[PDB]
Formats: sequence, structure tokens, C-alpha cells
Amino acid sequence: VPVANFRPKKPWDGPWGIQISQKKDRPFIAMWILFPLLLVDHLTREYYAYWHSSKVPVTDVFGDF
Amino acid sequence: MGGKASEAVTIAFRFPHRTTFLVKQNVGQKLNKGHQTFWQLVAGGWLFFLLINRTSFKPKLAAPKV
Amino acid sequence: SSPLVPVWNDLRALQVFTSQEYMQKRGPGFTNTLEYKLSCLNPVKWYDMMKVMPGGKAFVGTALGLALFGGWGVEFVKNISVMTKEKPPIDWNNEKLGHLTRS
Amino acid sequence: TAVVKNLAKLPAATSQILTNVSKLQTFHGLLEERRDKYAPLAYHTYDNLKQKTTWHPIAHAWVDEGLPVSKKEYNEYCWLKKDMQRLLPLASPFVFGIYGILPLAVWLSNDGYLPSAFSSKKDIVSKKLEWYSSYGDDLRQQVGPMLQHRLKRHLRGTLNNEHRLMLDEVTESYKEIFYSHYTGQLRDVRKCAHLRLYDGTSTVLLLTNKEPVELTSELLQKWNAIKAAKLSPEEEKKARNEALIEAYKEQELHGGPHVKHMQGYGIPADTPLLGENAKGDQYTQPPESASIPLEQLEWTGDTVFIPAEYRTEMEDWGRELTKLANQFLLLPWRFVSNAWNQRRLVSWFEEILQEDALIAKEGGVQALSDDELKVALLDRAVIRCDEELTRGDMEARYKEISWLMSLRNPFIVLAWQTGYYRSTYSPEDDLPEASILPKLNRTVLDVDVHNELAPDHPEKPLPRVHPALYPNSHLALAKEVAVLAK
Amino acid sequence: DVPIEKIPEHANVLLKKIDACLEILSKDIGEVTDAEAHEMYFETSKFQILHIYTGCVASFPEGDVPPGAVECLPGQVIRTKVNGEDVMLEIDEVDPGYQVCWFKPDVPLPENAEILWSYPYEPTAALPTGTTWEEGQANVLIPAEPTPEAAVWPPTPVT
Amino acid sequence: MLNSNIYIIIYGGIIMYSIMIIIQMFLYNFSNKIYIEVEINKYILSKNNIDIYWIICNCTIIIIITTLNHIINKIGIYNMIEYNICYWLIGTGLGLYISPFIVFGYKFFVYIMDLNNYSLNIYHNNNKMNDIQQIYNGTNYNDTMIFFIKDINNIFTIYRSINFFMNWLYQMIYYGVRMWLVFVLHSFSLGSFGELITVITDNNLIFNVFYIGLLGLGFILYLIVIFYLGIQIYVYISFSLSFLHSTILLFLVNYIPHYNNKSIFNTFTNKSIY
Amino acid sequence: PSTSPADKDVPMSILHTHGLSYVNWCMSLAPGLLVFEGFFRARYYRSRVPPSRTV
Amino acid sequence: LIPVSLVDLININIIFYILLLYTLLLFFIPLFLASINYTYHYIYKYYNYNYNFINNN
Ligand SMILES: CCCCCCCCCCCCO[C@@H]1O[C@H](CO)[C@@H](O[C@H]2O[C@H](CO)[C@@H](O)[C@H](O)[C@H]2O)[C@H](O)[C@H]1O
Repeated sequence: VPVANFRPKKPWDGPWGIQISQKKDRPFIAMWILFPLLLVDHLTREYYAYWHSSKVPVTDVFGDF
Repeated sequence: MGGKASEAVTIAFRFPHRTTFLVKQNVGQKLNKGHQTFWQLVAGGWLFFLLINRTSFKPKLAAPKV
Repeated sequence: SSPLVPVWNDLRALQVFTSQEYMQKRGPGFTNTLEYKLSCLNPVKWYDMMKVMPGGKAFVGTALGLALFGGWGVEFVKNISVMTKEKPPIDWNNEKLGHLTRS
Repeated sequence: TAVVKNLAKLPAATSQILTNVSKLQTFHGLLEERRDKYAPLAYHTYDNLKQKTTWHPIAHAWVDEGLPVSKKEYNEYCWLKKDMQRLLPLASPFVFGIYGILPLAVWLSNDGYLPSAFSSKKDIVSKKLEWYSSYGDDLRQQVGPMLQHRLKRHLRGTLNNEHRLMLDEVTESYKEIFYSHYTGQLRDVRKCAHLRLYDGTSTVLLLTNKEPVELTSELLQKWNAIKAAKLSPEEEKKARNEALIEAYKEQELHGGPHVKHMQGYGIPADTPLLGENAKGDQYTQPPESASIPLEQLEWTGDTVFIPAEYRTEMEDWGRELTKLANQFLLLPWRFVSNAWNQRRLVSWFEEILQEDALIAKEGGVQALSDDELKVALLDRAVIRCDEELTRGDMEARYKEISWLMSLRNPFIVLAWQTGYYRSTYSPEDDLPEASILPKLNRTVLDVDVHNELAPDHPEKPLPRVHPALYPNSHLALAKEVAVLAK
Repeated sequence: DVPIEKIPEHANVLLKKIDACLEILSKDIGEVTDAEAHEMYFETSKFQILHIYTGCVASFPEGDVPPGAVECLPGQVIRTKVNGEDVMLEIDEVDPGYQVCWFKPDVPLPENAEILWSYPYEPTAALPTGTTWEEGQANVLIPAEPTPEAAVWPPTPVT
Repeated sequence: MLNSNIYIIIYGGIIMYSIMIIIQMFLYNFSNKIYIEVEINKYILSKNNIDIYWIICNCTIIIIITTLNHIINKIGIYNMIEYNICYWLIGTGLGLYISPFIVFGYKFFVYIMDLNNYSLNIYHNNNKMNDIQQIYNGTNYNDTMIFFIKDINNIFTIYRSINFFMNWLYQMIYYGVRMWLVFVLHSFSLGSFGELITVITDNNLIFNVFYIGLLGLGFILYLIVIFYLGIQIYVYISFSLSFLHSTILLFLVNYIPHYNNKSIFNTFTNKSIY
Repeated sequence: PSTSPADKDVPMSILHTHGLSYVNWCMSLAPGLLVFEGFFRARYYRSRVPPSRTV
Repeated sequence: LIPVSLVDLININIIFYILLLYTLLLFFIPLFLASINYTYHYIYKYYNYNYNFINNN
């Protein structure tokens, strides 16, 4: 006879603890990919308008134009 | 500008009364209910009101007679 | 807030307790008067005594008062600073433009 | 799949659905015909904020003691009410359109969403047991613990305010009720009843032609004695009014009713005379009934129940705790106010009490079968189908929750019920090992209800005394002894 | 169906189980001693680390410093080899009216100096030997670590 | 064409600058949690404490993070965001303004809709005529011929109900504007002094030297900036919460004394009598 | 529609930069990072003491 | 000065900043809640029901 208040795991018991850890440390991993991307996005950037600029960069979002 | 809670009564001062469940002995008051055909006539009057206020869409009036 | 708050509280208590004193003085018999019999058929009294009822009836009464009369009140408040102002004549529509034969 | 498997029987199910609707209509007509002449009027009452109705079983859950109905017939009534609740997705095409058939497909996918007609079984007991073991125990087993936690955190409060909100005398009982899945020891229902110490004294004011009088055990005993004597009404009312004036004098000597000195309630004094209406020293104006002599004190037939639930009241529970209680009891909960879910809970409670009354009329629990008792305990939400208990344990569990629901308090009922739904899963396969002792067995005798139990002092818990060790236990338990030996 | 004599067998079984548990759980992991885990404790010292393998260390009264001597103030970390053991010495609470300095062989010692510990002459050696602290040269104190009484649960009496 | 109504949206560097603010919250890990716990338990006691607490935690930690990125991570928007009025009015003040209305919105709404039925509040209201006036006439006051002016009455009573919720908005706006002005004017004045000193030294190259020191001046200015802005942020938070207490949370003071129960093991019921 | 004009494409060279003053560089708060990186590293890695033997 | 401007009062760029910030906050709430308290360890370790037996003799 088995011990009481014990059972096998089920899908609604959620993920295991190791899986919760693997979920937690994904932002910490993407940090290493995004902070260099932040610095590159700032460094490889160019201003959009000048005193001589006859045009300004336009971005049609929905292709209506 | 404007008032404060310190200058006003509370949500416990207003609504200070807790709940009390009233009960009354049954003498037979909710017996021998009349007007057994009331809801039939009410539904009839409701449907009559809907019929007199009904208007079907007649697109044939837009036909190119000209 | 102002320091006149206790003054206004005294005046409110005065009018309230004097009205209650009046009701005590006149005593019973109000239901036999004509005022009560008209208030029984008066919609202002129905609305005013339904406001304080429970079941969201305070919200219902306030929102109904808003939807009915408070819009006109907002317009009135907007028009208080419009009544004194010079306005031009109304360009009344000639009701000639718009007619067109069907085809 | 199950979609086509249920579509195959969908034609054969409509006839059974309509037959069940006819049975429900007849049964409700009969029951309401009885209720409209024997039951009192429980008036609707609004919460402290006075915007939504509030409901309590003491006033609204009435038990027809003398209901000429079989227990299985009442089970059919309740189960078909739930089937009427489950038939609601049939309205989706009639409100959304021809594309409102995919909701009906989702409805027909799972058999647990469906009513009785889609089941192959015939007996109502086997059908209910199938539905539970397939869908209902699993749905309840994933709401039980989080409801237990919400009840805990409702008592102890949020954000580290236990020193301001909890009581230091109910502490050991609280621990035994909420942390018995740590020890593995059984629980005593009286320790769950100790949770009512958070509340005040529940009172019952009888309204008379002069003043309200607080009901007591003595007055109730006298009224039961007079009712049992079966006297003429001219003597019955006289004795009732004699006891009433006696109790009135008793409470007037006590210092008035308990309600006078309770925050949130109160009895007004005589009204004041304002200004010139004040006649010298008489600053008051007594009511009309002061003219009536005290010897003419008669009961109006009106009653006011006051639970005085300052921490337990269902109003203060919240949006989440009520929904989770209805999930745990397998009731409808979505997209409704807490007042409507309160009414649903009170109706379930009334059903369980009526079922208890009919079982007691039919000869208690022992007259029932094993499957019937299993289904009853599933309805009471004290058993999960992955336990396989004994008959004595099932009977003791039923007795426990029956006495606990006799007190008419959903909070302690849920606290008791949720303790039987704390199951764990091990990360290893070898562990837990196969036990060596037999299964846990009990009897109706092991439940101590006929004896009082004082609250254990904090950090000074006392052991559990069996009822048999008490004096005259063979005399007190003689009814249960005769029922078990027979 | 369970007599009372069969109970102590079950009790023996459970005692065996809990003893197999407690003999493991009685063990605990001590403090970490890996130098790679604590090298930054020395990196972050208020003074740079002295990799000392030559010369001598001497205590002499406070005042003028001999030119060429490396002061060893409180907080100074010194990587050395002592009796074949690579070690780090952290200076703590030098006595008053006195100071400690590393004197390379090129540096002449002053008067009234006391050689606390010295190194041998091994210029051709690739792996230096370091020092040899004899009994009486250095008083090394091992912590006592008095193991207190094992927490015993009170046995209740049975008449 | 006629139907084409065209609108221009000014879009810049938002995505990559906003991601790292949330990503830093795992590093900070709510260091202000203890302070806000202490303050909330000082100012209010209810079951819904945790809600408002969490809200305030989020707002405050966002403020702190933005401030530190404004001091250290100087790129693009992180410099302007504290010098801009929209951030100080909507990114910090609006959340704190709507937080109690989101936690205790039920009670406040019911209170307001009851205050539209304006009436005089009596302590120990054992009066009977008060009740008859409140039911029959609707109010203690005389409501004769106010329907004649009901159109204004509605809105005026509405303001009369929210007048004790309006100073919270006023204080939030005031302290947001204060923080904006503080940051902007102090930065501008400091930069102006720097530019005048550099003009003096460029015109006098005997002085165009690191006259205080390369690190001395920088460390001192770092300390000055961080100390001043820490004082200002502590002020804005402490005052926001103290005024939250004194303006909105004194409404919710409902102290219940503990009453001992006696009828634990027996309850009177409808079946006990009927 | 989407555009990518040539006005934004301009010559770039570090030689054309005006630069910063000594005061502006001190106000740039780089020297504070320079000090406080080492400060916080020292505090963190010095809070955790290792075992030792007292000589 | 530049920040003294009515254009910077309802700046849509900062409104987008706030939008993206709090959408990401909402996405990452269940990871912020993943800190462990050791209170139930204490309750398990220190909760000791009365284990004494009844003995009439
Ligand atoms: C206890 C001290 C009491 C005295 C208080 C003195 C006022 C101090 C105000 C501190 C706040 C000033 O805020 C600070 O302003 C400076 C000056 O623009 C900004 O500095 C920035 O702009 C300057 C202006 O040229 C650039 O040169 C510099 O490279 C850049 O960092 C800082 O990024 C900002 O943090």
C-alpha cells in the first residue's frame, strides 16, 4: 500500500523547478545580447535632419502611400 | 486647492450599518395568486408593440425606374 | 480648506435641526394634507427618494440626472461667458442647395 | 474522437434531455408548493456598502424536515439543475449566428462539460461518479490548495500585519487545521470550529410588539418543550409570551441585548425633542408602544439573525476567494458578482443540508451503499478519487462535515474541506516507498462532537482524548453503537 | 488483523530508516577554501600584492625608513611559500612604536632590527623554496573549534 | 484626395532603450520594498495593502532606474527623460494618482455616489426626523424647488463629492512640476557656470589647466549631483506617500474591535424556531 | 512611402569635432564611474572573508 | 529653453516609451515573483504536534 497525500505528477502541476530556473535565466542571457546591441544601435546611428536637408526620412507603416 | 480626507467623514462613518437578516413567519400570504393569464397577455402586448414598430427594409424602392 | 468650515457646519446644523423641529411641531397628519397627496404623484419626489435607495440606485439617479439635465447645465456654464460677448448674425440656410433629381 | 463519439449519440440525447426537463419541472412544482406554505420569508439584505445583496445560510438555506422525497430523487433534482446550467452553450448560435457552432463543438469535445444524456451509464449514482472521476475531482484538486492559501491569507492578512490581525488563542487550532499535511495526523472538527472566535457572538432577535428580545438556549428549550407538549394555541401562546416576558426581564437585568454595545449595530434610544419642543426636563419622546402594558408582550412572528461575522463574512471575502470557492465546489463562477456566487453557494449549502435530512430519515449513512457514500462525499468535497478509503473512514468524514455544516458557516466548511486536497508529487521513482502499515480506518465513534473542547493555548497543545475514555461513553454512544452493531 | 506484538518490528524498521537518514544529514559542507574563489579578496586589498620570495622581513622601531625597504602596513598582502605551502599573509595590527619592512639583499639593514623571517639564497632555482618557520620562530594558532554537545531530544518517561 | 486625412507621428529610439529598463529590474530586485512596506503599514491597514504596495514599488523602482540611467547611461532619451515634463506628469505622477482608485475604487466610487445625495453627517445619529427627511425628502436639507435648477445641481454635487479627492491630483501635479523644474534649472545653471568658467580660461590660457584636478572635481561633482538628486527623489516619494495618506487613505480607517464569541459549537437557525 | 534620402548621409570625421572642456569632462561623470566601480567591487569582494590561521 | 515647450507635454515618443516599458513589465511580472521565502521551511521544521499518549493508570 502506498503513502497517503502522494501521487504522480500531472500536466496541471506546472513545470519542474529546474524548468522554472531555465525560464528565469533567459532574460539574464538576452541581456548579454541586447546591451551590445544597444551600444551598436547608438553608435551606428545617424541624425535624420539638418539645416540643409530638403527631405526627412519617412516610414509608411501600412503602405497607404 | 481642493479638500482632503482629513477634512471629511470616512467610508466607515458613511455606511456604518452592518448586515442583519430579517425573517418573517409564513402565515399563507404567498398563496392563492390570481391573474393566471397575465404573462400571456403581457407577451402578446409586447409582440404587438414590436409588430407595430417593425419596419422591413425595402431596397426595391431604389430600383432604377428612371 | 477655509477656516469657516465650523461656521458652515453650525449653519447647516441650524437649518437641519430647525426643519426637524418644525416637523415635530406640526406632528402627525401630514399624509392627510394636499402636499403629500401631490408628492405621491410628483416625479421629482419619486426620483429624489429613489436616489437614496440601495442596489446602485444612487449611481443610477446621479447618472440619470447627468444624462438628462447635467448636459444642459454644462452648456449653460459654457454659455455664461458667451452671453456678454459680441456675436455675428446667424447665416440662416437658404435651403436651396442639395436638391437633385434622381436617376 | 470524443467529438464524433458524442455526435453519434446527440440524436438519442434530446429525448432524454426533454424527459429530464419534464421531471425537473414536476419536482420543482412540488417542492415550491411545499416551500410556499411551510417556509418563512428570508428578506433580501444588502452588504455594508449597500449596493449588492448578501446571503447567509441561517436565513436563506431552509430545510424541509418532513419532505416526502427519496434521496435518489433529490440527487436527480440537483444533478439535472446542473445539467440545465451545462446546457447554456446551446444559446451561442442563437446569439452569434451560424458561426456560433464552434463553441458548441468545444462544448461537445470534452464529456465533462456535458449533461447526463451524453453518458452511457444509467443510474444517477454511477453517472455522477463517472463524471467526477473523469473531470470533477481533477478540476477541484487544482483549486483546493490555492483556496486554502487564500483563506489563510484572509485570516492573517497581507503585508506582514499578523500581529495586528490574528488572535493568539486560535493559533494552535489554526496550525492543526492548515498544516496537517505536514504532520500526517488527523484533525478534530472542534479545532476548525474554534475559527469562529475571530467573529462575534451570533444572535437572534425576536421582534415583539414592544421591544426586541435576544434568544437564548433557555428560551429555546422552553419553546421546544411547549411545542412538544402539543397544547391548545390559547395555552401555547400564553406560555410563549410568559417565557418571552421572563427573558425580557432577564436581559433587562443583564443590561439590554448584546447588540447595543457592538460596533456596526445598535438600538436607538428614545428620540430627542428639539428646541422649544423640549418640555423642560423631558428631553425625550418615547414610542407609541410605551403605552402598551408589558403583560401584553406578544411575539410578532418576525426574527432577525445577526451572525456578527466581522472577519468571516462573505461580503469582505473578495472577488477572488468567492470565485475560488465556487470552483472548488464545482459551481458557476465566471463573469458574475460575488452576490450571485454567494447565492449559488448558499443554494448548494441548502441542498447538502436537505440531503443530510433525507439521509437521516432514510436511516443514516449505514443504510447507503459504498458507491452512494463515495458520491455523497464527493458532493461534500472531502474525498478525492485517488484515496480509496474504508467505509468507516467515509462515514466518519461524512459525520464530521455534516456537523460542521450544521453550524452554517462556509469559511470553516472550506477550511475543513481543503485539508483533504493537499497532495504532493515526488521527484524520484523509488521514493515514496511502499508502506508497511494497513490503510487508515476509523469509525463513527472516533468523532467527538458531544463534548466541548477548549482552545489550546499557544505553543501548549494538548493530546487528543478518544470519546471512549470519557465517563458514561457507553451510554452517550449507545445510539451509534446500536446503529453500527446492527 | 494487526496484533500488538508486531508493532516493535515496524518500529525497528523505521528506526533503521531514520538512522540511515540522519547519518547522512548529520554531515554538512564546511567553508570553501579554494583560493580561486577568494583571489579577489586579495585583489581588492588596499595595497598591491607582494610576491616575496627573496631577502628578509624585519621589524624595527618607527621613524625614518631605510631607503630601499618596502613597508608592510596593515592590509598588506604577501604571496609567499612557507614550508612548501604557497600562502598569502595579510598584515593585521602591527604593534606601536614599530614597523615591518621587506629588505631585499641589496638593501642594508638598520640597527636594532629583528629578522622575523628570512629567505635563502637560490638565484639559479626556478621554483623557490621560501621559508621554514621553526618552533619558536612563529606562534601559529589553530582555532580550537570546540564541538558542542550534540542536540539530543528529551526521552519522555514511561512507567 | 478628400478622404485622406494624414497624421505625422514623430518616432525615435524607444524599443532598445525601454527594454533595458525592465531588464534591470531583475538586478535591482526591488531594493525599496522594505521602505515601502514600512510606510504602507504606517499609513493603512487592510487586506488590499499588497496591491497598492506592489504598485508603488513598481513606480518608485522605475523612477530610480530612470534616474540612474540618466546619471550614468547617457544616451539619447535617458538624458532628456528627466528634463521633460511629460515624464514627470504621466510616467511618475499619473500612476501614483490612479493607484488608490485602482485598489479601493469600489469603496471610493460608492462613497462618491452616496455624496451626490448630499446630507449632513450626524455623530450618534439616534434621530428619527433625520431618517424621515433622508427618505422622504432625500436629504436633511430643504430640497424644495431645487428641481427648478437641477441642471447645475448635478454637476455641482459631483464636484462636491470629488472635492476631497481633488487635492491629491493637485499635489501630484505640483510635485511633478517641482521635480521637472529642479532637474532642468539645476542642470542649466551648472552648465552655464561651466561654460563661463571655460570662457575665462580659454581667454586666459595660464588658467586653462586642470587646476582642481582631473578626478577631484569630477568626484566632487558626482557626489554633489547624486546627493542632491537622492534628496529630491526621497522628498518626492516621502511627500507623495504622506499626502496619499493625509488626503485619500484616512477615508478607509475602519477599526473593528475584537469581540469574544461564546456560541461556537451551536448556532441558532431558521429551523431552530420554524 | 518609405524613403532613405541622401541628405542624412554626410561626411564623418573625428577631426571636425569641437570637443569638450575640462569642466564638461568632469561633469560627464566618467571619473565617478572610475572611482565607484573599484569601490563597489572592493566592498562586495571584501565582505566575504575566507578562513585563515592567526600567526 | 527646449524643455519649456507645449510639444513636450503630450510627447507621443515618451508615451510609446511608457507603453513598451509597462507591456514588458507585464510580460516579466511572473519572473519578478520568483523569489523564495523560507517561512514554510521554518513551519515544517518547528511545528510539533503533541505526541504524548493517554495513560489512565
Ligand atoms: C550638496 C550640494 C548642494 C549644491 C547643489 C548644487 C546644484 C547641483 C545640481 C546637480 C544636478 C545637475 O545635474 C547634472 O547637470 C549636468 C550639467 O549639465 C549634466 O551634465 C551633462 O551636461 C553637461 C553640460 O555641459 C555636459 O558638459 C556633461 O558632459 C554632461 O554630463 C549631468 O548629467 C546632470 O546630472
